[PDB]
Amino acid sequence: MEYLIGIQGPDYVLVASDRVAASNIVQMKDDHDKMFKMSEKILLLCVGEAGDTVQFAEYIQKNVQLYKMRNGYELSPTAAANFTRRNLADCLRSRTPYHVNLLLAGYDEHEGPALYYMDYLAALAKAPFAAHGYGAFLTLSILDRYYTPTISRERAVELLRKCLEELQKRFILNLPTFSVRIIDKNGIHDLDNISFPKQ
Amino acid sequence: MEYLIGIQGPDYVLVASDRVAASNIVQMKDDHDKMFKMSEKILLLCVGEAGDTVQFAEYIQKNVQLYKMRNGYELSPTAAANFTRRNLADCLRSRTPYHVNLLLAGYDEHEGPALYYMDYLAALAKAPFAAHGYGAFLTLSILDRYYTPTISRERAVELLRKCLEELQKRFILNLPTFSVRIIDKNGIHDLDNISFPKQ
Amino acid sequence: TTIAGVVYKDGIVLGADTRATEGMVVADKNCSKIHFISPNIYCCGAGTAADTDMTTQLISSNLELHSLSTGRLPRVVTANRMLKQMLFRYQGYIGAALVLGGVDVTGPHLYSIYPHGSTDKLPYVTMGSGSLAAMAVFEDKFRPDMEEEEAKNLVSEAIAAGIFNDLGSGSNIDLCVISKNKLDFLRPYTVPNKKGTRLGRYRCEKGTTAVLTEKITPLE
Amino acid sequence: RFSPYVFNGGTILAIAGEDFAIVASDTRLSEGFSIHTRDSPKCYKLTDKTVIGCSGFHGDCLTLTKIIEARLKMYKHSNNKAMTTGAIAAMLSTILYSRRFFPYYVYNIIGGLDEEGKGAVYSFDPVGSYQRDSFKAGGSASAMLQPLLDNQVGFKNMQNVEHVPLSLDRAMRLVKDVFISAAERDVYTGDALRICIVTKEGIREETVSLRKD
Amino acid sequence: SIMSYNGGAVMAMKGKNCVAIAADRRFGIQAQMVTTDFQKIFPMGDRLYIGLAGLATDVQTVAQRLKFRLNLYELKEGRQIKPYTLMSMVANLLYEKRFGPYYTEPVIAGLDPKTFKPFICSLDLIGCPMVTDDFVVSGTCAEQMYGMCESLWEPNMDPDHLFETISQAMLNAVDRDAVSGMGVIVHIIEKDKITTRTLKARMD
Amino acid sequence: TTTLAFKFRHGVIVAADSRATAGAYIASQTVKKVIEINPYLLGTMAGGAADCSFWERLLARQCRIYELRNKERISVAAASKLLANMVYQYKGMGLSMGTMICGWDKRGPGLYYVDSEGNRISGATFSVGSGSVYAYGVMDRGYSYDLEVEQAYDLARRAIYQATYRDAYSGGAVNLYHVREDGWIRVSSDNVADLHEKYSG
Amino acid sequence: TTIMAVQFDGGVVLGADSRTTTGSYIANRVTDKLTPIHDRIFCCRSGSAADTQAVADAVTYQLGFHSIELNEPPLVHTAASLFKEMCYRYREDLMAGIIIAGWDPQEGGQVYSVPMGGMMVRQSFAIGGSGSSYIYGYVDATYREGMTKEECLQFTANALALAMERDGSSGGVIRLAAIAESGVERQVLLG
Amino acid sequence: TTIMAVQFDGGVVLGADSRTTTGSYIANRVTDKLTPIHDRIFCCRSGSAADTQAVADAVTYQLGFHSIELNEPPLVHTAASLFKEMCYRYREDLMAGIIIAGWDPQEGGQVYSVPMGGMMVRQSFAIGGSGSSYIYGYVDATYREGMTKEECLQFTANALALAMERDGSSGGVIRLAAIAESGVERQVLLG
Amino acid sequence: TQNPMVTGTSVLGVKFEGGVVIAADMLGSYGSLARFRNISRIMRVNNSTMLGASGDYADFQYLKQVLGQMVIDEELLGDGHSYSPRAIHSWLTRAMYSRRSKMNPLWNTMVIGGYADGESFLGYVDMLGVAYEAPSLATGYGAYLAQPLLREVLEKQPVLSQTEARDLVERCMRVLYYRDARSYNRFQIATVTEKGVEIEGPLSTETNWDIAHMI
Amino acid sequence: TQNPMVTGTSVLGVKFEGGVVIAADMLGSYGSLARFRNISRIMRVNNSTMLGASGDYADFQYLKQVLGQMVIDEELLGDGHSYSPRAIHSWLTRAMYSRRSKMNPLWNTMVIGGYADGESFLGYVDMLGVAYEAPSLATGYGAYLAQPLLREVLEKQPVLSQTEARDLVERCMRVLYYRDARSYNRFQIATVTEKGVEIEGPLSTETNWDIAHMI
Repeated sequence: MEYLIGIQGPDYVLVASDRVAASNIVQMKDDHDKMFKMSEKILLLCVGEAGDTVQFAEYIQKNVQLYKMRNGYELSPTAAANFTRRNLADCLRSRTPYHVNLLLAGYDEHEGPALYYMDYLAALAKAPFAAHGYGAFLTLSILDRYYTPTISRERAVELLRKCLEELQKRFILNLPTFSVRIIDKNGIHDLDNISFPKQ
Repeated sequence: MEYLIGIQGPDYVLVASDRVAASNIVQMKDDHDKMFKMSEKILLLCVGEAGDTVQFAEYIQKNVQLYKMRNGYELSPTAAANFTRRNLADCLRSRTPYHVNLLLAGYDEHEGPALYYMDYLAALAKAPFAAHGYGAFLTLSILDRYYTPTISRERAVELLRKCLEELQKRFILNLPTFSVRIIDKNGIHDLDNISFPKQ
Repeated sequence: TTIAGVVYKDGIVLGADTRATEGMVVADKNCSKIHFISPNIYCCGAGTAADTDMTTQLISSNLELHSLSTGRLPRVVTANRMLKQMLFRYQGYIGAALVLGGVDVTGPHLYSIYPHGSTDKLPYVTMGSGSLAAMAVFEDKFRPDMEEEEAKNLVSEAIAAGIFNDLGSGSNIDLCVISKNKLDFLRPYTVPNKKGTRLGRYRCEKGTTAVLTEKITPLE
Repeated sequence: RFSPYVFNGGTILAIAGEDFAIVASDTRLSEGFSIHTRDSPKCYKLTDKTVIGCSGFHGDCLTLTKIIEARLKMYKHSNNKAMTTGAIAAMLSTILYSRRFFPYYVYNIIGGLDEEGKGAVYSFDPVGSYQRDSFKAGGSASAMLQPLLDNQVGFKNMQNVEHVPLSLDRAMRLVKDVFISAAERDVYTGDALRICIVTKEGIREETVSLRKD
Repeated sequence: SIMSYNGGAVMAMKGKNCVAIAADRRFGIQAQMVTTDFQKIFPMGDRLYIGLAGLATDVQTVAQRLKFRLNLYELKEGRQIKPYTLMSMVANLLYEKRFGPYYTEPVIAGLDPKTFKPFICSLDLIGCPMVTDDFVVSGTCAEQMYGMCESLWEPNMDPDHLFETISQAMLNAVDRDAVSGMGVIVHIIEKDKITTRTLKARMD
Repeated sequence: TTTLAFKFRHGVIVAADSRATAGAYIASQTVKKVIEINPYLLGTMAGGAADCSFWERLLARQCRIYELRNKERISVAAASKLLANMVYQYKGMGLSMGTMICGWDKRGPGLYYVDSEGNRISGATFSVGSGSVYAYGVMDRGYSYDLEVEQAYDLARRAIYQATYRDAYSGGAVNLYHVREDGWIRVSSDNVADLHEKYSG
Repeated sequence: TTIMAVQFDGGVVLGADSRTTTGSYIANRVTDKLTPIHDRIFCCRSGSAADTQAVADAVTYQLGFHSIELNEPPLVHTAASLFKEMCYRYREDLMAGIIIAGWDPQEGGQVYSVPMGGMMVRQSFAIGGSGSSYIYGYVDATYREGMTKEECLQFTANALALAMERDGSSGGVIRLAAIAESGVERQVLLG
Repeated sequence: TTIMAVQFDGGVVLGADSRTTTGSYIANRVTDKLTPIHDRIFCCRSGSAADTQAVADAVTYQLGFHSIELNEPPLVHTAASLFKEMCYRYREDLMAGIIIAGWDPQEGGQVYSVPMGGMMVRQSFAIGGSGSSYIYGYVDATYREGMTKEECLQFTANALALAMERDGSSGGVIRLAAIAESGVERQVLLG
Repeated sequence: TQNPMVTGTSVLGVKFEGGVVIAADMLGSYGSLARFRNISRIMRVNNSTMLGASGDYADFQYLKQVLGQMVIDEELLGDGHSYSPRAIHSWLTRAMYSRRSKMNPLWNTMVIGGYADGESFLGYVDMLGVAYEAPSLATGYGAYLAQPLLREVLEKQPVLSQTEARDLVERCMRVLYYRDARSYNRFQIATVTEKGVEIEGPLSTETNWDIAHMI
Repeated sequence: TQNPMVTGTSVLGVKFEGGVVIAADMLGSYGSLARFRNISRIMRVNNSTMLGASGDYADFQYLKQVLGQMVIDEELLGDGHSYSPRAIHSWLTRAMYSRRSKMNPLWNTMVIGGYADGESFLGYVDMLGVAYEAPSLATGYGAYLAQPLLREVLEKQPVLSQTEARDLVERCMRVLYYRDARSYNRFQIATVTEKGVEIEGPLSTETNWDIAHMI
């Protein structure tokens, strides 16, 4: 129902989500955040049920920080992503299954930037771009059209703005605002918020 | 799902609808019209199923025009509204029930302006204002707050603009454009279209 | 609902009660359950109230059509054949439980009719919800060829056993006595249940209710 | 297949007075379209100042009564005093919620005196929410008694009528009139009327007959 | 249920030489009201009214079908209709839809056209007539209306106290109901005139 | 059932109705739907009577022990989080709970929203209940952060009245609380029929 | 319900219980389970009560009309054919256990069996009803070819009383009937 | 399946068919439906095959262990109690039709009946199985108090053969057994 | 127990002057088949109280096993105490209520008659744990049939002698033979007094069939 | 027909040199009860063709009624023509297919044997209108049991005499007595030749039970 995006660059990862916390007709909150700083180079995006998003993703949030304090150094984005897949699959054939959809964004000092995809059935992937929600259908073929593996970080924002205007046009839900991050060798930088004057 | 509004004045009827013809995720048409000129002083608004809106409302459209050509004069808005209720109730306990929601807007030379409400179970009403769809919940208490039985036609447009901005704010569907009519002693006049620059 | 009938040495005594309920709320405190058919035949109704009313008026209209064309007194076996042939055609959709009784040239005849169309000639029958209570009074105290007041005492005893069971009545025990020549019909035969008096003051004041708008329209 | 619930009927009435409390109930126990007995009161003297009424499923009424009477003794030898009226209503709410996912089919009304000497009536639901009221009527005939007591006790929808507090003698004839009118239209009500009066001098009882049909 | 889709309450009460009838004003879908001027009492000749309650479709439908048959009756015969005759007419109309039934329960109140004798009756949704001598009620909040009428009714009442009794019976019972309210209109008729009053009720 | 809450410059306003029904039958008209947790915290009742009554009383049992062990009041974000974890363990078993948490904190005002489904969100304005959607429009048309104290009292009193008008499951009285920096204060409690003579006149 | 039919050299012997029940409550305590059609042809019915009473009236209407045209006494095989033409046609609508027996001048005693399906077959002896399953082992170990009339009345009296021993759809009283060339002897047995 | 047990003055007489079926297909054509527990106590089983074989092994384990401790021959009523303690406890899980019979030195011949419910009762004669409903009217009109051993072998042979006449869960071959103070005589009857 | 295999039927009981009489039949029917023609459905508890039951008979042998043990367990103490008939009625209700709470009930309906301290006792026990006291009891279809005959005499005459009570039971047991499909014409009568528990033999009824000669 | 009340069982059939032999038993079972021990399940059509059937027997009396009329209706013309055995197989298939299209089928399974113009004929008719020809046919459980015995001999020897065919049917009818729960030890054998239709009497089998003496 809510939207994610995963534009991967040569030395950067461009991610963005929406800011809607609706309840079945009404829109209770229009500045909601779905971005979880796991560490100093790894973010987390979570889309799913009502309680399963907050309970599981904070269980991962307060478990990667334990690795940092105890061993003195930081997880790689690959090992951090492949630990999250372990916890869904172990807690899938039980009385409490977690129904969330994830995508992970991290930068490595030895491997560069990385992106990982996650299903609600705990399937890992390594994608040059990814998305979730009902808006993933209308927007990814635009991103499949103009993608280049060697693309600058300024054209990626312009490609992100092309990706969101068609979601403003032919998608039934409202979705007015979109927060945007960026991850590089320096860390997580917060770009400006994206809003839409419609008419 | 789609929206109607029924602001009644002392000598005018202010009606407006939306212009969306969506298909389950996508929005196929953004200039759709739901306004049916039954005669020179009677409009018709129709909200319902896929085929039941066009098939039934044109059956009423090409049956009031028969009364005009055959008798030389025009139906009153009361008799025209109380004929539409006859056709749902007769065709309700059958194999083909029509599932539409209506509201009728007419002006009379002897009775002045009039508004009628219609359920999908063929229940008539005489209302000072009415609405339909899921947006009828969020907007009518605003219209219940500021309504005056002696209100000018200029304040009614301003009250209509107050009524639609909260539907832009806390309603999950998009609904960007809204066509507006007005009916007086001269006939049906077409006011300007209403659109929304969101941010 | 508790209806019953019996055949004594000269005729037939019928009995019923005076309550119709909707859900578990008493709708009526005085309802007539003994219906006219002919000047010698009566019929008690049980089951769905509107199904028994519209059925007992149609067949009574046909026998008035039949006997006036014939020119003589009707037969109870004719009303038996009309009811069980009609109710079989509706496949038990019309819920009607009837007790048919009357005196012909051949004598008294008592029947019991089920809503699928099965009929039984019996000397004593009970139908209704409290038919289980009234039947135990019969089998304990029935003997063949009773007298007039002996048979009237048995029916009013048997109906009262169902009244002090649930779905009883705001009791007005009804009796219809059919003999060879004399015909009786008694609505207030026994009132065992009384409503207590009201011990409170409920003085409604002339003006203790606010009125928004009045309107006067004379007549002639 | 086996079903664990059945409805038994009953009607319970309570009125909080200025310095008294009146608890009334019928003694008819029924099931379906049969009468088990005509002598089964719903009043239960818990303490010398608190009477509880229990309607609904009768098997849970016999169980829940004996659980409360056990915990009255468990309070006393642990605290060297008896429970108050408000303490029982706080204890009963935890007992009713303790079987939240297999609930008691019991409607409860507690009436009695507080520590100031005034009337107090607590009404309940089968899951355990409560509030203090002035008068409640629970049971099968609950809808037939609440609008009339709003007119007479609460003085609702009345014009130009002073608010005199209800005396003891006027409250007795209001209880005796509502059960006569309720036994006419309801089938789960009749055969007697047990009335318990809780004052500062003890608990009185009184029995008024009704129609027996 | 289907009866609980729009709500409603219709009460009639017999007096000494007069008869009264009252109903609510709220029109609405299951939890959302629409308007407060929905007519539920319809005049069928002078000194004889009818009240309808139930599904709002069949209220407006049966009141037009009964008016269709009444005007054809009052032209083949120069007389007006007797109150017993209308009860047999309505019971015929409901029983024709035996298995497709209308969802309403009519209440008929009126006087005799020759004498002053009042008449009250009510019917089921398939046409079971039921005449009484004190009161008849119909609608969703039926059980609250029995609790008020069994305690307040007196046998021989002037039109002053009869109005005050049916006022307190309607206000205290409908305020206990959730899906009924928003105003109560009361008709009180007699041999000489017809009086219509509206009451000051809770608008919540 | 209709509750609402909004925060502004001078604290938080809490308002609710008092009608509790049972199917189509009104049980009472004097139900106190705003549960007084502490002298510095307030909680609401929206959906389920005993479910909102038990777990907030269990939360008030927990916040007092936190004050004794640490010699300091609990924060507003702490109490809303403890309530969210207790309800989440019974997810899917059939609870109903849509309460709100109000109170002053060291960070200033505090307003969180807790569901039985597991939604814990902050915000500035909220409206919970069956007739909640009738209250969003009339509140947001008059809402501002820089409203006066007497102006904010009339806005919430108006918004409950318009909700009880259209909804059938809402009525009774209109309660009104005010959360100040030191603690909450009861403002008033007005009947709907008294407001009808005031507003329509 | 238990019905019984045994032919012998002269004619046939019929027999049945009464006990018309519903659920576990006896509605009718004494019942004519055997019904005259013609002066020499009876039938004993089983299954639904309202279904079998409607069929037995129509067959009596059709066969009674048919014999007046021919000016001849009807055949027992003719009467058993008419029940077949209604039960097979209106199947999935009726539950009838009709057994047809009677004397005929052309052929003597005959017994036919029409079960709930709609087939027709001639038998020497025939059982039927709900309680007939309990005496199936007794009725074939006791039957013997070449009985007299008084043996068959003794045979069906002991045969019914074992099904009428306690079984909840059976008991009550024994109604017997003997059809021969001379007349029809009907009697009620108790004690 | 049809099982049979009749006591007499000396001891008891058992008997059963074989025909273990499934659907409408015979899986086992000849079958030991009667099972030794002790030297003097047999049981004949009915119901589910896998359920009754598991119970009969456990009772033989428990009763066989119990008599060695007492250094006494066990009682027949003791063995019938052990089937009751398992069938009543593990009801809604088993479908067993156990009939226990055998000679005992203290009491002589005894016959007990444990149906699918779990109750226990002593009887003079006992039937059981699916085909037992067809001979219930024959077995009580033929039984007579004070039979010899050779009459009871004649009695159960005719009684089983009527249930084994054609009925689809029964037939095959007759296995008989006579238990007395002297020994156990088992024989197979055909033709 | 989810499916009652072998069931009983109606059990009667009524007080009189210094004792309680209880009667029931001797039938072990399985559905419509009457499989067991000779069983006892009345249990004699030690000297004052007494039990008859309906419903499933395999469950009745279980309660016959447990109640038989508890009476022996007190008599071996020899402390001059015994179970009152009201104490058996208290224990049996808690046994049935705790059994239905596990959703595995006992398919029974039980009538307890007792006489102690010069006082009669007559108690009812339901499957669902519903229990009360009454001067006359009837289970099954007997609550529809014999129960109006019981309450009719007890309102016109509140107390009864032993011969008036015993004659009244045989009238009600005669009635249940006519219209209960699971009845049986061989029953036994049990009676407590100050002398102790006494159970009569397999008595029979006397029927009338003179209406069979009518049409 | 939605519920078959009284059903039959397996019917066999095999060709030989100048004729077709068909055998079936004489049982009228109702579920598990064998209610009718003496019925005929083979119908002799006029002189060359011949019919045996399985499934519901009340439906078989209907087709016995209709086919009996059509043969009489042609013989009264006397134009020197008759129905071939293939023409009966054509008509009967269209009767069954048109009946299932109304969702009210005839619960039968029919085997048609005929001999005309020096040629044998053996046809199968299903309830669902499935029809074919075969040198050997078997219905019901016989298609699982006797059918492997039929195809084994016909592949090792394609043609058979009359005595070889008749002896082979009695072996297969012996087998079905051992393991079909609806079998019956009294059957009849029908055979067409150039001489016409001939039906033998109620023959029986000869069983072996020597493995019963083993453990």
